Amino acid sequence: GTPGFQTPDARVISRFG
Amino acid sequence: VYSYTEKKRIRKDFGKRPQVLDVPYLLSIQLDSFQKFIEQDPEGQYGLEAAFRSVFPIQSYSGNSELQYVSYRLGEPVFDVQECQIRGVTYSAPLRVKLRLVIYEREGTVKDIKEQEVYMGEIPLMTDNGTFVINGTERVIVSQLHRSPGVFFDSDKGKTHSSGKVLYNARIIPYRGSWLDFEFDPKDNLFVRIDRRRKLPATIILRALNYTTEQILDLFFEKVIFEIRDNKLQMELVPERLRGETASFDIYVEKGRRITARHIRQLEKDDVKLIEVPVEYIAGKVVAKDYIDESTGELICAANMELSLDLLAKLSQSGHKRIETLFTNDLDHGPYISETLRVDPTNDRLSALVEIYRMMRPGEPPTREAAESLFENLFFSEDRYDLSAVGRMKFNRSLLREEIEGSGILSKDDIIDVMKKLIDIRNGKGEVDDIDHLGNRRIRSVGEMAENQFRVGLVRVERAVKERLSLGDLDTLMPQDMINAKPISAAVKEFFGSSQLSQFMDQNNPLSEITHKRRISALGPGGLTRERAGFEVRDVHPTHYGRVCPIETPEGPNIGLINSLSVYAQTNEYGFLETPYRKVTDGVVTDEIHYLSAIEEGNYVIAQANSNLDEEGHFVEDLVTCRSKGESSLFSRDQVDYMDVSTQQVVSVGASLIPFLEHDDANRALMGANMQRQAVPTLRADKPLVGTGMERAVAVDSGVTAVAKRGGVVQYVDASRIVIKVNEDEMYPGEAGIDIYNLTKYTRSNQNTCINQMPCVSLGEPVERGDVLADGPSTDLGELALGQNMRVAFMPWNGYNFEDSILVSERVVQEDRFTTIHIQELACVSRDTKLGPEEITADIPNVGEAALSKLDESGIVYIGAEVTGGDILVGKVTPKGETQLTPEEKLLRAIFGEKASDVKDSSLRVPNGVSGTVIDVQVFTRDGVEKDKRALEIEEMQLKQAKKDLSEELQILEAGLFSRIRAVLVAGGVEAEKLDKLPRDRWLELGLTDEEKQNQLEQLAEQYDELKHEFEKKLEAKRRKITQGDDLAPGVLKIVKVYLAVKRRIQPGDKMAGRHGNKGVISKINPIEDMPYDENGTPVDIVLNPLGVPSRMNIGQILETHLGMAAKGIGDKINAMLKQQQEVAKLREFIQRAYDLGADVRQKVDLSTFSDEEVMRLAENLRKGMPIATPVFDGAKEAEIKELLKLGDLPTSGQIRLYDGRTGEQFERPVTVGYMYMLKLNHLVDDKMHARSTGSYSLVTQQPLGGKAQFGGQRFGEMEVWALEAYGAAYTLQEMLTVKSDDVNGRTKMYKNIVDGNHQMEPGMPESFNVLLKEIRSLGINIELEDE
Amino acid sequence: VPLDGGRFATSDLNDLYRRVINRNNRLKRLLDLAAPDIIVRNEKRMLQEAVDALLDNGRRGRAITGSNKRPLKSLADMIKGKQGRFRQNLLGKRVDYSGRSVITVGPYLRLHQCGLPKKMALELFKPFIYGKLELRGLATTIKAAKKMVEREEAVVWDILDEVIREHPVLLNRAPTLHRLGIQAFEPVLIEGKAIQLHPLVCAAYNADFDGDQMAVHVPLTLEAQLEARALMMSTNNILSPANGEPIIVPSQ
Amino acid sequence: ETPITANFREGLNVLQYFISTHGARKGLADTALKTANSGYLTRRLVDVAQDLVVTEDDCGTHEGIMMTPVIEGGDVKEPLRDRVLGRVTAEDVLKPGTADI
Amino acid sequence: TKASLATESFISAASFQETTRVLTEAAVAGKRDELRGLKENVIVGRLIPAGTGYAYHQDRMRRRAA
Amino acid sequence: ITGGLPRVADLFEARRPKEPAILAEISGIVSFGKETKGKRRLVITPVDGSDPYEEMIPKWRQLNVFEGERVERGDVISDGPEAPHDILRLRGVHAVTRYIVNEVQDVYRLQGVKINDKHIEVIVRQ
Amino acid sequence: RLVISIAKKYTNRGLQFLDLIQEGNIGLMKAVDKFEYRRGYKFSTYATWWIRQAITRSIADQARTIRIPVHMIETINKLNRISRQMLQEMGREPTPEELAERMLMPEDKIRKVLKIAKEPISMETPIGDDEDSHLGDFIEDTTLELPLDSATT
Ligand SMILES: [Mg+2]
Repeated sequence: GTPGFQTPDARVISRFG
Repeated sequence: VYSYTEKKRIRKDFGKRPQVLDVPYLLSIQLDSFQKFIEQDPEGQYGLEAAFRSVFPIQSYSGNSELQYVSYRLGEPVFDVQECQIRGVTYSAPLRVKLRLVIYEREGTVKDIKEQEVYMGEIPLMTDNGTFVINGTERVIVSQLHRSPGVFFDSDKGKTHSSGKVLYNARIIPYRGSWLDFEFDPKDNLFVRIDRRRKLPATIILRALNYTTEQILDLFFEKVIFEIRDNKLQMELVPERLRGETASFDIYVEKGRRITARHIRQLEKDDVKLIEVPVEYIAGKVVAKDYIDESTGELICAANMELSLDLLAKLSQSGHKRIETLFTNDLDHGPYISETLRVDPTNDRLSALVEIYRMMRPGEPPTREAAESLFENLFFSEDRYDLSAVGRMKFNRSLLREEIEGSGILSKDDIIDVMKKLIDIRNGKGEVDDIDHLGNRRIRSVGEMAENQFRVGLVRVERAVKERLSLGDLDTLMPQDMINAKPISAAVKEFFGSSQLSQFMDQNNPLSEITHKRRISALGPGGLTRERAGFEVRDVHPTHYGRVCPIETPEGPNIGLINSLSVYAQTNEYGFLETPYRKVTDGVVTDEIHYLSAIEEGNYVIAQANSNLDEEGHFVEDLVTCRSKGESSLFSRDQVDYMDVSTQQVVSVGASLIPFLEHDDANRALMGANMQRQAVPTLRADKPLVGTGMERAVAVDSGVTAVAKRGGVVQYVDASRIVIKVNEDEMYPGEAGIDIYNLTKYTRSNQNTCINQMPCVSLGEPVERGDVLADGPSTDLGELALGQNMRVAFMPWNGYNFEDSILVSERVVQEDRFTTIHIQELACVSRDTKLGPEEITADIPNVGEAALSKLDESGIVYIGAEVTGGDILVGKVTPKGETQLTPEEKLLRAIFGEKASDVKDSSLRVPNGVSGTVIDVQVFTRDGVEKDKRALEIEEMQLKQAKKDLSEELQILEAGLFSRIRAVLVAGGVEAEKLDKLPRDRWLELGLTDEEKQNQLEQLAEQYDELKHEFEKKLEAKRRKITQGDDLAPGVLKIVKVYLAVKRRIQPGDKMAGRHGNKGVISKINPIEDMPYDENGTPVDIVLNPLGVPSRMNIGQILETHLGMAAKGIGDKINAMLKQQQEVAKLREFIQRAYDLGADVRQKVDLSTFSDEEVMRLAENLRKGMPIATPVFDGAKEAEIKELLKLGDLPTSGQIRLYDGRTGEQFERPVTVGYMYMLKLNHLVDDKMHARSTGSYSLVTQQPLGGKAQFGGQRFGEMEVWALEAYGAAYTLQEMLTVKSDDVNGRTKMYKNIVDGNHQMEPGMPESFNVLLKEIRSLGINIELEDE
Repeated sequence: VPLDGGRFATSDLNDLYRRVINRNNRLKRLLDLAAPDIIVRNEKRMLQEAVDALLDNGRRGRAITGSNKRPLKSLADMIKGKQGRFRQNLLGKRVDYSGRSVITVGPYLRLHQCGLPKKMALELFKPFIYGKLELRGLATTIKAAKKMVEREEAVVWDILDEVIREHPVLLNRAPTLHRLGIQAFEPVLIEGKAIQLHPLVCAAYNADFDGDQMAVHVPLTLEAQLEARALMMSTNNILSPANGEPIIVPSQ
Repeated sequence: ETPITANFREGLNVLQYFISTHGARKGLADTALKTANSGYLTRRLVDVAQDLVVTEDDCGTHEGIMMTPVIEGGDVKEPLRDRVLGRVTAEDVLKPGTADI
Repeated sequence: TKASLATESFISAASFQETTRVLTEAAVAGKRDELRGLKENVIVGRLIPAGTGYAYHQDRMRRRAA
Repeated sequence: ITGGLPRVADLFEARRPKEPAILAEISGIVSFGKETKGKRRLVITPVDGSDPYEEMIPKWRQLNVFEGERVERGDVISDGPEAPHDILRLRGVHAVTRYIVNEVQDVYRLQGVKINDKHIEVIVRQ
Repeated sequence: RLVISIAKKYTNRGLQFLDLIQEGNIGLMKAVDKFEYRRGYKFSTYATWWIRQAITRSIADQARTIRIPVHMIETINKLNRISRQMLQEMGREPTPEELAERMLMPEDKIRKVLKIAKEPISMETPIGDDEDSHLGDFIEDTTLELPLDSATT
C-alpha cells in the first residue's frame, strides 16, 4: 500500500506488504 | 572426547547438522596476501620478483648498457614491534637488491659486468595478526573489490535516443594501460575508441594492423561466388544461405514464394550446388575484391563497392567471369563492417596510423616514426601495457578460447575475435555480461597493492637510470650511483601511511579486529566514489551467496560498498571469491570439498544448506529446493550435484554470532551485526549465556588471546608471564626446554580502551596445544564475550523506556559489571621558540601550592597519583616577552610589589570532564639536551627492568636446559647423588663414554652457550636503545607522555544494545527497592520495552530471552546441588539429562572424564548457568526450549508474574522475563556531552572554533536559520549570527553587559562580511556601502 | 602564522601572488634588458596565466601547489559553493553559549520544561553566574567569582538555581526539516550528563531515544528570552503549520 | 515466484532469508541517498520563497479559486471541508436554493 | 530554481547559486542592493524584515525616505 | 515518472515531459496539412475572424481529436502527459495552479503525508 | 630548444616549468652577449653553462615562499647529497655528527640548517577522516584577549 519497497500490497511494492 | 578447554566448561550445542568443514583461519586473507608479496618466486608470478622483472633490465638509448636485476633480500628490522610503537616509527624491513651493470664493447664481443647490492627503500612488515605498524599504530589495509580486467560486453540499452533500438559495446580493460572500446552506431555502424576520446570508425584500427580492404572484407563476410558463365548468372550455393532471406524469383521455388524450411531440405537430396538467377537481384550485392581490366590496367570495380548492370557489363566485356560478393543478410549477418568502411577516410595503413595519432595528440603533425611508435606503445609494448594473468584468463575464457594463459599484450587475433564477438552479440547469438556479477569483480589485497605501489616507485626512477646509462661513463661508476631510495620508497610510504584503504585497526573489540581485516571495500584508488557509484552496484547480487554477507555492511552512505567476507569464503588462485561445497556422487553427499567460484558454480546445480540431508548420507525428499542459474526452485532428488557445507556459510563472522538469526529481520540483523562490533570490553569478562559456538573461533583466531605453541604442563603461573614445561615428545633436540609467554598488561589501544590478558590456568596444570593460556579483552576461557548477561523483563515502566530508553537496575551499576577501563595518552611537548627554548620546570607563575604539590622537582606528575580535570600533569612555561600593562595594573605592581613574570604557561593539564589515575610516564629527551632528574630516574628504572626480565627469561631457559643435561647425563652413565653434589657448570664439562649421547651433550652445551651469547647481545642492544639520545622532531627539546587510566561506570546517557539490532539509552539507574521482582524475591536487572518487538521483526530477542532463562535455570540447579553438596552422582546424572535434550542433536557428552574431579569442575563452572550453542540457521526450535525450561523447573510459556517494588501488587497479564546478552557500545555520554560559553575563535574569520574538541561552538546551519525565520524571532537570530559568533566588538560588549546584569546587545558588522568585502574588492570588482 | 609545532601554515593565495609578482618582475627586467619577441610573448602569456589562476583557478589549467596533486585554492573559490564563504560562513556559523549531549526520557517533566544537566548549565550560564555572584557581595571582583565557580563551591549552586529560573533554552535536533526542529523549554537542573526530553515533543523533533543527540542554545538578550516564551515555546506550538492536526500526541 | 512460506516465529531457512535481503537492501539504500536529495529539494524551495511575507491586511479581490471536493472515480479522496477550512470565501455562498446567503 | 535565479537583490542571488556569474553581471550593470529582504539581512547581521523584525522595520522605515 | 521525490522535483521545476501532449489554440474544426514531410502538417481553422494560426506535428504521433468536430482551446488532440507551460497558456493561471497542486498532492497522498494546499499554492505563486 | 633540453631536468622543485625555461633563456642571452666565436669551441657548451646557472640560482631565488640566501640553498643541497650518498654505507642513514665530519662545517650549525628547511603547509590541507575540514580551520586567534579578562580589566 505504501512504497517501501520490499513487498507489494495492492498497487505498488511496500515496506510492509 | 573434548579438548581441555571444553572439559573446563562445556557449551551445550543444539542443531542436528554435523559440521564437516572446520572454521578456517579468519585472518588467512591478509597473511596469505603478504606472504605472497614477500615470498621469493623464481618466475614472473606474483611478488617483488614480478615487480623487478617487469621494469628490469634498464637499457640505455642504443648504448647497449643495461642494468640487470639479480635478486633481492629482506634484512632484519632495525626495531621490533614494541619499540616501533613506543618510538612511533614504522615497523619495516630494509630491502637490499643485488644489481648488475653490463657493457658490451664493440676485437669484438667483450662483455663487462659489475655487481653490487644497493639499498632501495624499506617495506613495512605485517604482524602475526595481519596488521601493520605505520607510525606506532596497528593499521589495516582493507582488501579492494574492483572491476576485473579482460573483455566486457555492455548493452547500454534504453536511454540511447529513446528510439527503442539497443546499441552494444565491448570494452577491453587491462590491468595496466589504456582501455579499448568497440561500440556500435544507431545506423548499424562500428566505431573504435582508444581512450574515452574520439570515435574513429572501426576499420581504422584494422588498417593500422596492416589489413587491406580485401582482407578486411574477407575476415568478416562469407565470400559468395557469382559468375556469368555461359549465361544467366549462376551462384555457387550453400543451400543454407537462402534459408533466412526472402525469395525473389524462380529456380524449385517460383518468383514471390519466400524460401521455407521445406525447400532447404528439398535442396539436399538432389545436392543442388548450382542455381541461376535473374540480373536485378545481383545489383543489390557488394564486391569483395578489386577487379581491374587486364589490358588497359584501369580498375573496373574496387573493394567494398556496389554492383550495377552497367558495371557488370563492364567487367563481363573485359573477359572477367569470377565475381566475389559479400554474403550480406539483413537479419543475421549485417553489412556492419562494410557500412563502416564508407565512413572511413583512410584506405591505407600509414594514413590510418596518422589518423589515430592526430586523434591522440592533436595539433602536432604526425610522422611515420611517431605514429608507429605511439600505436605499438598503445597496445603492443610490455612496458606500457599489461593484461595480466586474471585479465588474460578472463579474456580467453570470455572469447571461448582454450588456452587460459597467453601474452600480457593484445594481438591482432585478440582484437579481431573481440570484434567478432561484439558483432555476434549484435546478430542475436551471444550474451552481455553483468557489471555486478561477482565473476567480473576481483579482490586486490594488501600484498598486490603494495606490489603495484612499489612498482610505481620503481618506474619513476627508470628515467634517471636511462639518463645516466646513455650520457654516463664507463666503469668509473657502479650500479649504485643511479639509484635512490627516496623515489622507490615514496609510493610505498604514501600508500601505507595515508591511503583510502589504509586505516587504523579497529580495536576496542576482538570481533571488530576480526571483521575489519575481512572487509572488502569498493572505494579507494582504482575503485569508485560514493558520489560516483549508482544505486544498482550497491544492491545484493545473487552471486553474493557464500562469498559476502548480505547483512553485514554500514547503513550510512556506504551501503553496498563495504560488505564483509563470509565465514567459509576464500580467494581463488587468480582474484575471485570461491565458496566451499560438498559433492553429491550417486545419491550420497561426500565429504569431499570443492571450492567453486561464482562463474564455476553458475553451471552446476547445488543443494540447499537447510534440507533433509541427514541421515546415512542420502537425500530423503524426492524434490529438494536448489539453485542452478541463480534461481531457486524445486529440483529432482536425482539431479543434485553439490550441497552447502554448513548452514552458516552465507553470513559473515559477525552475523554468525547472532543467535536465532533466522528469527530476525534483515534490517535489524544488519543493525545488530554492526552494533555488536561496536561493543567495548567490560571490567569483568562474562561468557554469553546463549551463543552460537563461533565464540571460540573468534576469541582464538584473534591475537587478543594467548594460545600455547607446544603442549606440556604449566611450570609457573603469574599475572605477568606464564612458563609452560613442554612435553618430552614435543620439544626440539638441541635446545631447551620450556615455552615462556609474556602477557600484555594495561596497554592503551587505538580507541583509548584497555587491552589486558589474564591467565585462565593455575599451577601445575596439563595443557595441550591449541588451549588458551590466558584470556585477553572480552574473552572467557577462549570464548568471545562482547557483553554481559542481564536479567531482562519486557514491560513498560512509567515511561522510563518510552521510545527505546532502557531502564537499568541500580544493582547493575553497583556490581561494576558494565564498568569500562579506558586509557588516554596525552603528551607535553617542549620545543624551541623565538623567545628561547621552553622549560618543563615545575616553577610556574599564577598557580597555587595545592596544584604544584603533585609534581616532582622536574615538574612531572608522580606515577600512581590519581588526578582530575584541571590538575597539572607536566608543568611547562613558554617564554613570552614585551609585557605591557594598563597603568591600573602598573599601580598594582607598585603597591603590592607582586612583580610580573617573563614567561607564559603551557601545561599538560587533565582534560576537562575526565578523572583517572597515572599508570605510565615516558620522557623523550633530545640529543644534547641535558637529562633532568625525572629523566635519569626513569632511565635507570628502564635499565633495571630490562636486565631483570632478560635475566629471568635466561634463568628459566637455563634451568630447563640443565634438567635436559641431567636427563642425558644420568642414563648410560649413572651419577645420581654425586651429580647434584658439584655445581651445575661442572655438569657441562663432564663427558660420557658412549656416543649418540655424548652427541646430545654436545648439542645441549652448544645451544646453551648460544643462548648465553644471544642474551648478552640482546641486553647490550636494549641498553643502547635506552641510553641513546632520542630522535625528536625538528626543533623540539623534550616530549613527556602521560598515560591516564579512567574507570568509567555506567550512567544515564550511555548507549546499550543487544545482538539483534535492539538499541537504547539508559534513562536512569532505578533503586533496587523500586525494581520489579518475582515470587522468589529475585529482582530484575533491566526492563526493556515490549512495544519494540512488534514494530521491528527482531523476534530473536524474545527467544534468546526465553531459552536464556532455561539456560540460566540449569545453573541454579547445579548451584543448589553444589550448595547442598550432595555428591558427584546427582550432578553427573542431571548434567547428562541436560546435555541430552531435544531430538537429533550432535553432542558427545558422556561423563567419563575424570569421573569425580572433572565433573566436579565442570559443574563448578556451570553454577552461573549452562552456556548454550545456537547455530546460525540450525538453532534450537521452540520445543527444545520448552523442554529445557521444563528441566529447569520453569514455566513453559516463558512468562512469570512480577511484583512492583514500590507498591507490591503484582502486574496483571504475566510478563516475559529471561536472560539477554547486552552490549555496551563505545557511544558513552562522557565523551559526548559538551558545552561552551566563550572560547577561542578562528583567525581569518572570527567564528568560534569547532574544537578542540568539546569546547567547539555548536553549528547553526541554514536550516536552523530557516527555523528561526519561520517563527518571527528577529532578535534571537541576530544575536545568534552577530553577538555569539561574529562581531568582534559585540562579543565583549555583550559579555560585560551580562556580567553587569544588563541584557542588551549592541550589534555590529559580522567580521566574515567585511572579509567578504575585502575578498570581492581583491578583484576588478568594487563593492562599497552607502550613507549610514 | 606559525603552525605549532614548528612548521608554518600559509594560504594558497600567497603562492599565487608570489607567482604573479615573479612574472611581472621578469617581464620588467626583460623589457629593460631588450629581449626579442618570442621570449617576451611567452612571458606575457605566463603572466596572464598566473593572474587568471589567482582570480578564478581551474577555468584554464588548474595550477597546482608544490608538493601536492591538490590545486591551490584561489580567490573565487573562497566565495562560491556550499563550502567556502557564502553558504558556510555568512548564512550559518558556529555559535557561542551552546552545547550538545545525548537526550533521554524524563516523563515527570511538564510540556514546557526539559531536564538540563548541571555540568552544562554551569558552563553555558558562566557570565550570568559571574555577574550574579559579584552582585550579592559573594565575590569581590569578577576574577573571584571565576575562581569560585572553578572551585565548585556549594554557594554557587543556589546561585545557579537563581539564574536559570524562568530562563528558556532552545533545544535543537541535529537535522532541522521544519521550524519545529527547534523549540524552547524551561530548564530543570538535573545530575548526570544526559539531557532529559519530554516524550510528547519527540514526534515534533522526529527523535527517538536510540542514541540521538540534541543541541542547546541559551538566549542572551531580554528580547530573545521573550521570543523563546511567546513564539518558540514548547506549549505555544502544538498543532503543525503544514496541517491543522496537532503534532503533540501520545505515541506508544 | 518462490514466496516465503515461513513466518518469523517458525524461523527462516537460508534461501528465503537471502531472497528477503534483496528487498531489504533497496529499502535501506533508498533512505540514505534520498537524505541527500531531499535536502536539495527543500533548499531550493526555501530559496524561491524567502522574501515573501504577509505584508497587508486585505487585497480586496473576489477572484480566489473554486474549491470542489476531490471526487476521483467512485468515492472522495478528501472532503471539501478539509480543502476549504481555514480559508476565506471569495463570494457569498448561497444555500442550495439560489439567491440566499 | 529558475524563478529563484531572477531576484532584485544581487547579494541574495549571489549567496544561493552561481556566485561568479551573478557577481560579474551585477558588476557590469553597476547594480545596487538595499537588501529589502531576509537572506541579505542575515548576511549583514540585521533584523530580518519579518515577525519582530517587521515590527521594528516598520517604525524605522516609516521615518526613512519620507 | 519515477516517481516520488524526483517527481516532486520535476513538478516544481516545470520540466517538459518526455512525449508531451499538445493543445488546441482556439475553437473551431481542425484541418489537416499537405503531407508527411519530416513530421506532418496541421492547420488550425478558427470559425469566425482571424484564422491564420498553424502548427506542425509528426505523423508518428497518433491522433485523438475528431476531424470535423468543433474543439475548444485547451483540448487533447493527442493523449499524453501535460506540461505546465501549455496548461498555463491554454487554460489560465488558476487552471495551472490547480494542476500543480492536484498532481503534487498525489505523490504525498500515496505516502500518508497530508499538507494543506496553501503552501503549494504560495510556491506556485512564486 | 637547448634551453628546454636543460630545463626539463629540474622540473619538480616547487617552480613551474615555464619559469624554468624563461630563467634559462635569460642565461642564454647573457651567454650570447659574452661569447667569442673565435675560440673555436661550440656555442653549445657556453650556452649550457650559462643556462644551467640561470636556472639553478633562479630556483634558489623564487621556489620557497620564504626566500633563503642563495648560499644557504647550496649548503642544503650539499647536506642532502651527503646524507643520500651515505645511505648504503650506514645501512639505513648516517649519524648526524658524521655530516659535520664529512662536511666542512662544525656540527652545531647542522641542526640549525635542518630546523630551517621546514616548508609551509597549505591551510587548505585536508584534515583527519579525509573530511572537508582543513588546516586553515583549526587555527585559533591568540592575539585576542578573552572577554573574561577584559571585564576584569
Ligand atoms: Mg533515531
